[PDB]
Amino acid sequence: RKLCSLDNGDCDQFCHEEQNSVVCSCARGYTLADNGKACIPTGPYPCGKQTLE
Amino acid sequence: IVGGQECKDGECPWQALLINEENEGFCGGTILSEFYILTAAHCLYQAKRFKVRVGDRNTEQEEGGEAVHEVEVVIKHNRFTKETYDFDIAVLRLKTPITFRMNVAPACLPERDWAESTLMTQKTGIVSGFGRTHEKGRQSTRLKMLEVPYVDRNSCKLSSSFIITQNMFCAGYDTKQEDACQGDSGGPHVTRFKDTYFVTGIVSWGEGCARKGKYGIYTKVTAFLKWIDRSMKT
Ligand SMILES: C[C@@H](C(=O)N1CCC[C@H](N)C1)N1CC[C@H](NS(=O)(=O)c2ccc3cc(Cl)ccc3c2)C1=O
Ligand SMILES: [Ca+2]
Ligand SMILES: [Mg+2]
Repeated sequence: RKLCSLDNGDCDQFCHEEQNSVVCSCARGYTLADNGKACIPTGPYPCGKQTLE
Repeated sequence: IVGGQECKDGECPWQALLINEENEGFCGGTILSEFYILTAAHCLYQAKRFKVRVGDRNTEQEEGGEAVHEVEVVIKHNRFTKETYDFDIAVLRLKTPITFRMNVAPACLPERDWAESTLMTQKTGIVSGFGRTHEKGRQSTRLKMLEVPYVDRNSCKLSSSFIITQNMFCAGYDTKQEDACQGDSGGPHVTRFKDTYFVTGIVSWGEGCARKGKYGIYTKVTAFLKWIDRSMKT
């Protein structure tokens, strides 16, 4: 197992293999962090999260 | 939902409920955005005039987090057929935007390839709704959820008395007494990935509820991701 096949390529969300390298991305309403892997909610009530307040 | 457990506070915020003229739920839906609901095409023939309720967990009393929305446009897939239940999908545009709050939030739409290789290969998904708690009983006054194993495509084909098309998938248990049921139709099937829930199916049909040798049949959301995107713009 290599790239996206090895632990989702270390991505929080979507993983794509572009020219033999991992590329991560996020659902609408999130922005990719500076590390190019984590997904950061842009505002309140982002999709897919159970509500706490 | 047969078996499973109650959705606790904030646990199933993407659940929507279609209510008839008497303010009684007859089907479910999934919140996709402030203006759009995902549901089943076959739910549209189960009532003439209907509205959408969000934020509810107990239909016996109004605690204050519930909100009702009228439907502006009904977008039914032009290929739905009552004979096979193929293309069992619809999108609803609301007149007023949903206010996200405790128990009210959208589920995430995944990308096609990643969803098929990574979400649908997980051990389980989660189904939820206000439907019956037993095949012959009354509808549940409490919102319930249930973890359902993905079922091998070949095994499902062998078990079914009706054709399983490429627009459908199977989930649930061979003999264990847990399944979706009447009234749950149109509701969410979601898959968890790192504490984030993505829509993976729509409650569609079953030969009764939780029968031996029988599974639950869900509309495969990945087959309709482009169609959904197009419906949310026009
Ligand atoms: C076979 C199918 C039927 O009559 N069909 C489908 C095949 C084609 C045919 N024209 C109609 N049936 C039989 C009756 C049943 N209705 S139900 O209310 O018990 C029901 C509804 C939705 C369900 C969803 C899941 Cl995931 C699991 C169990 C469910 C039970 C139902 O849907
Ligand atoms: Ca209530
Ligand atoms: Mg069974």
